[PDB]
Amino acid sequence: DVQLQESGGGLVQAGGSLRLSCAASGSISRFNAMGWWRQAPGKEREFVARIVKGFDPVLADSVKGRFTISIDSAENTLALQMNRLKPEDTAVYYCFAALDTAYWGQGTQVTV
Amino acid sequence: VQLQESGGGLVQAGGSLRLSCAASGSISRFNAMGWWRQAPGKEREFVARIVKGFDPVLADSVKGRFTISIDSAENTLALQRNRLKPEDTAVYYCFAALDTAYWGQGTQVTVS
Amino acid sequence: PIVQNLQGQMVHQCISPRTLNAWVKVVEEKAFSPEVIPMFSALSCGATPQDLNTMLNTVGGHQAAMQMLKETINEEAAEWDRLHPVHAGPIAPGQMREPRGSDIAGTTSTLQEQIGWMTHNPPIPVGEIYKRWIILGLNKIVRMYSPTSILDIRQGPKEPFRDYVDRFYKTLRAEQASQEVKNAATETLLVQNANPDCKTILKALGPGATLEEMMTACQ
Amino acid sequence: PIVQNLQGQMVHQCISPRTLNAWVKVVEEKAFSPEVIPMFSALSCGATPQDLNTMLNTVGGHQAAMQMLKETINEEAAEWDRLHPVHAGPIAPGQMREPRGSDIAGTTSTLQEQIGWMTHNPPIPVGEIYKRWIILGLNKIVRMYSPTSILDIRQGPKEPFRDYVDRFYKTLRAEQASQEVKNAATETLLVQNANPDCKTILKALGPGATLEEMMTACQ
Amino acid sequence: PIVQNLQGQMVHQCISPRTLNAWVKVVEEKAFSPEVIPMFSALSCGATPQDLNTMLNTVGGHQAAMQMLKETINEEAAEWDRLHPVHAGPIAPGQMREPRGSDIAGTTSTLQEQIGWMTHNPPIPVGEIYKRWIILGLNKIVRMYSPTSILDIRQGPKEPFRDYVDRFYKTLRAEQASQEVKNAATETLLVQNANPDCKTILKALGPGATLEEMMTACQGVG
Amino acid sequence: PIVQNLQGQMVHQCISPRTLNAWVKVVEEKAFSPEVIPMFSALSCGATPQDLNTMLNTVGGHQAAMQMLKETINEEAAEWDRLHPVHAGPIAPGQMREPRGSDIAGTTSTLQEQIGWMTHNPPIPVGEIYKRWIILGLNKIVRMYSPTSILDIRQGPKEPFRDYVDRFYKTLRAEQASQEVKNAATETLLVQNANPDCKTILKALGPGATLEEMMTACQGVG
Amino acid sequence: MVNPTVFFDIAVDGEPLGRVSFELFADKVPKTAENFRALSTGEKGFGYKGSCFHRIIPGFMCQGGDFTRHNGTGGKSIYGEKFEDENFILKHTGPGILSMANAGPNTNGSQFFICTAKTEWLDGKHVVFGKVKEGMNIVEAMERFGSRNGKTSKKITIADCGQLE
Repeated sequence: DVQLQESGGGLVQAGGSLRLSCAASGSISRFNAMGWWRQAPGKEREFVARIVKGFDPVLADSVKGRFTISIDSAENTLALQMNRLKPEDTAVYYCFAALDTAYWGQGTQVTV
Repeated sequence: VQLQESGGGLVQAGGSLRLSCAASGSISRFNAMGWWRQAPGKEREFVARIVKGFDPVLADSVKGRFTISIDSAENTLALQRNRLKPEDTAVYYCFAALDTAYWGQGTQVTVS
Repeated sequence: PIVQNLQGQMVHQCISPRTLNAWVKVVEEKAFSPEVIPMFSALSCGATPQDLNTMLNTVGGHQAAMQMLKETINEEAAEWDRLHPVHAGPIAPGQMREPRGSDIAGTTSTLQEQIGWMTHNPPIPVGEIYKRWIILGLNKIVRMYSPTSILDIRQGPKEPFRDYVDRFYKTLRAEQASQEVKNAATETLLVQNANPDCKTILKALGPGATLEEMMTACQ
Repeated sequence: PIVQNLQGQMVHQCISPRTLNAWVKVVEEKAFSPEVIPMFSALSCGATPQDLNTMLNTVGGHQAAMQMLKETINEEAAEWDRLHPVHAGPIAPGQMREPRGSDIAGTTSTLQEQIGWMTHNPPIPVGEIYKRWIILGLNKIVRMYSPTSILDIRQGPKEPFRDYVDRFYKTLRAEQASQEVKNAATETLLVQNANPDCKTILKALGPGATLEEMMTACQ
Repeated sequence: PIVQNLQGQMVHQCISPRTLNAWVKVVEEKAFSPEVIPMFSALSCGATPQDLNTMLNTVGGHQAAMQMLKETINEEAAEWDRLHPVHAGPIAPGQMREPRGSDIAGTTSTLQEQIGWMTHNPPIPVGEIYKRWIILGLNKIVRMYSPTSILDIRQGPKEPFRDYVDRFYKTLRAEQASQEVKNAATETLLVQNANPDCKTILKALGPGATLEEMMTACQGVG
Repeated sequence: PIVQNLQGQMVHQCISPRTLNAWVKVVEEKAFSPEVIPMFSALSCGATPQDLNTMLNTVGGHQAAMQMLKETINEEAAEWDRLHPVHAGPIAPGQMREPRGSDIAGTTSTLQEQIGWMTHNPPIPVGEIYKRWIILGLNKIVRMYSPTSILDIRQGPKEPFRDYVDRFYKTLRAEQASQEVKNAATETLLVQNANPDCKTILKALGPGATLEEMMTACQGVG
Repeated sequence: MVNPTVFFDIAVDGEPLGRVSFELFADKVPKTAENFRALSTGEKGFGYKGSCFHRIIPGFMCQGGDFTRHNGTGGKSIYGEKFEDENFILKHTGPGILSMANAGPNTNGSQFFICTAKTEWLDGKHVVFGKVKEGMNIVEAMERFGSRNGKTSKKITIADCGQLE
């Protein structure tokens, strides 16, 4: 089975930086698509980042100037580097990977 | 799937009225719908037609004065009778066409 | 046939092997279905009377129809001679003779004479006149070979309305080779010969019906 | 059709046996699938009104569609006459007359009249105008003959996503060809009609996904 | 063949691969059925004598007919020489020699000589004359190879009237005869050799029935 | 297309029935196998934007690929407009307007405008540019539709070595990659994925064996 | 019911040339007039002062107003570029007509052309929103720094703009 678990979220001051990372079992090159969504209490699940195999990374406009998404196949992790964090960015962030069906992590809380 | 006519009653000359026909299921599923009437003595006369994808056609003795519309939400055929005359007095039956002709039960309409 | 070449002048060209085979084959495969009359007219573009006779003579079967066609051509030739009799006299050096009915049909005319008439100023279009006579004859043959009278085309209970209507206008097309009123019989027999469940639907449509609206209704 | 020669001059040339057979054949094999409309337009390049009528008349089956097409042409002819009525008067030596709706459709005009309009300076393109009306009519027929509503295209549980998308856009294409309008509906129903597990993948992909990204994701 | 060119001049052109293959195939499929003679004339439009000989020589089978055809050509060649003997003498620089029967048939003439005669002013159409002889020969072969006499053409019991009439006039075409014969024969054998179900109908139509009326009348027998 | 004419002038010619039918058939028979891209380029020699759109539009199936292809064209059209924006202004009598991305793709331009750009001096080759975008799009489709990764291409036990090698480089072609990749990959997977009877022979040949030598060496396994 | 006036002071390589007054026909095209007025006054924070005439074609027109790319590429409206063809009722009847430039239907921005001849082939394609009132002689003077291809031999700059009273 494919298992994912995020970590690295927490409470930080404004303007800081953070790298959330989602660890996946097996090799990440086996996945046909991976990405990041977030949902805050009272806020609807919002799409953050996506990386599809062979394609460039796509990021949402609300994070586009400030966030970056990268993949390290060496560490089998999906990284979302978020600089200049804002309070409106406060939410729980989830990773997903697509093989056969869609799999999701449990999420990590981000509080600015 | 059942059919039910409805919407008839009593109006004065020069008035306006809208007849409506209830169908089981959704009326937008039918390939054609329309209106007929039969008056005492006079032969059954065709009143209104709406064909799917086409503009509505109404019979010529009424064509310039009446308007017909359909809401699949209410399962009704809304023949709007404008510039009403005494000659519209008849029992009216509506029909809707789906690759089996279907008829309503009729309504007596008297304008004076 | 007679065609325009790269200079403005009109010159004769051999009938092509492609055209000859195409005509022979369409007759073998489609016989005298009504659409063959268009095909003949297009394949005989620019044809001399000789070329038209070549196309008809290369047909191997259907010799009953061909003999019927000859009768129609002979009938048309006599009417030509009656309305345009030939003015008799000695022919002036470098002037052409007047074409008779038999000259238009390519029976008594030479290729050079046919070319002379077709390229004269004003042109005497013996090729176009003969093609008209042939088409009048072919129309009668198509009608004779219509397999069904319109009155017997009736929709089966399991036949899609579209398939019945396809059959209906094909039969109508074969009778009188189209080119008729095409309206009185339609407002009548198409509904009466429809299937029972469809007939009720068509009757319910009311006055005025497009072909498009009725076929949608009966879908 | 009308082509230019080596002098550049625009001259009439007979419709070729290859084009006629190609059109008859494409109709026989593809019927009124949406893709036939491109083919007709290319095969009728430079066609006179006479040639377009020839191509349509050589079709043997589908006479219901052909009759619908005649109705559409006649409707377009009346609006042409209403928006561009014919100015009446004696024709001046070397002046040509004004085309009516029926002249554009090739029913009451001669080839010479058709050539005159198409080769005038400025040209009156009766061939291109008639082709517009015919293509408008053919578009209506493809929609009528579309066998399935796009709402009934649902991905099978074991159907590869690529094969489902092919079926989806084929149906959309028949519904009066591709457009930008077909894109508002596309970003919605393609996902809603996908199978369970793939729908989850497509939803997780987010908004603005390209076909390449979605098709890769569900592979 | 000899063709018009883009300018007015008459020039030689090689026989095309499409025509040659077409001729070989029509012979393979139709043999010497009467309709082959018109096809030959159309496929040989503008042919030189060389081209006509090529077309005939590429036929592989039917060598009895081909040898019989050669005999007919030789008979016509001899008659040509008798009616148009060759004037003997020294040839003047740049003048053409006179074609003999054998020159018209392409046996003793070169392509250049054949082109010379056909492009002269006035033209001596050795190609058209030879085609006449070949067609005369083919007519004899089609008649010999007609498989059935009209006297033996009788309508089958389940045969549609159209098909019997089709067979009747096809046989008449191979038999060729004349137009008087074709119209006397129809007024006679077509009714008597008809089937009895059709015969009763045709007899009931009365005198002066058109061919068209009988075929319509008899469309019920099936 | 635009062709040379008999004189020097460049004139428009209708797309031929032979080419259209040929394109439809190659798609039906070969779908989006890599060799279809060269055929498209040759069949579309001299094409106007209108002609290229006709060729693509006459394809009936593979509508997923066709819709994906439309997306790639639109991406390239937007980049064209960004690098070659249209200079706005009133148009001078007898001067051409500037083509936009959408004009090059034949969506908002007329045939006469397309001919005007292509026949200008200097010529603005809107046809050649559009063909570039279409070929870029087709390349992506062939790669997506490659059915097997080279990693999954392994020689069958009874498979002739030539056929395994044929399959190997066909897959590489769809995968396209590069020449460095094609030569690194051969030095690796072709030997390891070979059959064991062939593998022993290939191993025994030693280092530096040419592709030619291995195929000759392995012609015995059958 | 309103027909305001706007004035431009033109300079050539920094040397003053003259002042051109034009009246804008706001009674027929207020939306198109209002854009030009606000772009001419700079009241929105941007406008024509300092912009160049990028195409001057003698016997045709003088064009300028591209203050975002300075070369004829893109002009901007007070609405974000994007504004519509207001109407085509007015006709290009002669010298002094002021009309908007447009790459295509409904692609009007901040670029204008001043006709120096009657230009009937533009009728129905470009939108007439004003006319020269005084100083046509200065517009004619601008023509002398132009060429057939629109290239200017000297830099033509709009030194000032505003509303005339």
